[PDB]
Amino acid sequence: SADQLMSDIQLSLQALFQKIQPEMLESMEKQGVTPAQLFVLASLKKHGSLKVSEIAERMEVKPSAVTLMADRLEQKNLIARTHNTKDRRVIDLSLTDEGDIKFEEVLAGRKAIMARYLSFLTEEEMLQAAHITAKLAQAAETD
Amino acid sequence: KSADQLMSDIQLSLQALFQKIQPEMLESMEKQGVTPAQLFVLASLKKHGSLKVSEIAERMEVKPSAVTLMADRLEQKNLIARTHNTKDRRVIDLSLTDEGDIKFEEVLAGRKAIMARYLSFLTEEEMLQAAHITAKLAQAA
Repeated sequence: SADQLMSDIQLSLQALFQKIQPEMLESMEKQGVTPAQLFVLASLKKHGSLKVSEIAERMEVKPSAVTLMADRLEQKNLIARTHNTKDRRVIDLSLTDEGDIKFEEVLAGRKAIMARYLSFLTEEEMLQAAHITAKLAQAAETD
Repeated sequence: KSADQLMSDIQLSLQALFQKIQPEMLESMEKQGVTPAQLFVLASLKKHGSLKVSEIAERMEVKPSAVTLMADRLEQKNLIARTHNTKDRRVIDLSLTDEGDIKFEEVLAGRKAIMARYLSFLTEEEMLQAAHITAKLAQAA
């Protein structure tokens, strides 16, 4: 009965979120980074280098919004700006050593929080959860 | 894959899912003309009929002064009514208008459709596994 099943899940997800979101936010605030800054750091760990216009695009915000995130990060010495080799006028971002370390400290913090919940799963359920979340995340990236 | 790597892949899938689902739910609400704080006012009135500002404030764990601003704007939108309390007429009761009731159901339907879509990617078997897993994670901690 799909509708009861959706109500069960919604209630489950809503309780997990209210419980996990504050913990994530509090851990971030202590490491000094916001969700948007974390998003930039993660995009740069994955892609190595990105144009300011590329990050703006993925985040669906104005180039100027990213430039302010970049200012905050550069001031904390977590990223560097360089001129693009194809067009000197366009700005590339990349991680510094210190930014790589900061992205890793934040992520490990997030992992440790999640794993307190996930550790109540049996091995069968862990494997199921790996597969379902990966499949949902794949289908969602394709839009 | 080890147990700690699995928990690592799960985290990264959840993170990618959440960063798509959060903005979509927000967007759906912004389009409806209702903030998350306002929705909670509408939800409480739907569930209980009429409440004083203080009672709503207590349920939301925010200051009465905040709920008073929320009520003023909701009244302006014609989503709630403000009336005199029977016991003390200087105290205000809040209740839904039919427009507010409709708005509230529209917001709930918008959220349910966003989640029916993410889950339509799963088989029924997987749906049932996801329900059991989420239910147990919720009851554990």
